[PDB]
Amino acid sequence: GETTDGVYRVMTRRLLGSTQVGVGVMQEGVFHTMWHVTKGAALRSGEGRLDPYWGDVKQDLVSYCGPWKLDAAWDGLSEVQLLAVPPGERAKNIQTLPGIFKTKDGDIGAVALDYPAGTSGSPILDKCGRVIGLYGNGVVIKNGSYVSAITQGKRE
Amino acid sequence: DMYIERAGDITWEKDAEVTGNSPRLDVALDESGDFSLVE
Ligand SMILES: O=C(Nc1ccc2c(c1)CNC2)c1cc2ncccc2s1
Repeated sequence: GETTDGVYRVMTRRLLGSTQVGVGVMQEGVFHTMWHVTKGAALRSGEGRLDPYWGDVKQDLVSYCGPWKLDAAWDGLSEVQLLAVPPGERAKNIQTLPGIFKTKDGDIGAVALDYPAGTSGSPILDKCGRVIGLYGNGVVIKNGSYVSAITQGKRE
Repeated sequence: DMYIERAGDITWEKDAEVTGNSPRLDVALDESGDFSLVE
């Protein structure tokens, strides 16, 4: 099916009508999304089938057709853009300055933007347009809003 | 059964809507990939 680079919606027809469960990135012939979006299941692109290739529930990442290709990293200083693809709505860039998730294994960037759960897998970009991570895995704060980590994989 | 649909090009947009704060939070990540706040 379609293997052109870009951002894609992950849809299902199992529930009522057509429902958007997430988003993903196509780069170098590899589809990249969050593990909780697909649960490692196969995907369809027109008449073609995309089989999982690599995945990890702890990182909450999965790649299809080949190994993880995205290796750009947040520089710890600059603003970034979330390329939000909300259910039933057009792709939209939103610029923000990331906060920090401080963990026992190191710091990670975090974006404080709230979108439907079906927006999980939407890429976060640097000023060169490079994908520095995916949106959709984080935490709920005092008022009930979400703060997502900038989740990035490792390019072997 | 899941399927994918193209939604756009991956590019930076000059003069996009600029919003959102930058919180510094203490978090923990468990074996199931779930984050939680440590207080
Ligand atoms: O529940 C979510 N994410 C998630 C689900 C299941 C699992 C993980 C993360 C990682 N381990 C398995 C949400 C993503 C999200 N985005 C914007 C606003 C609200 C939400 S809630």
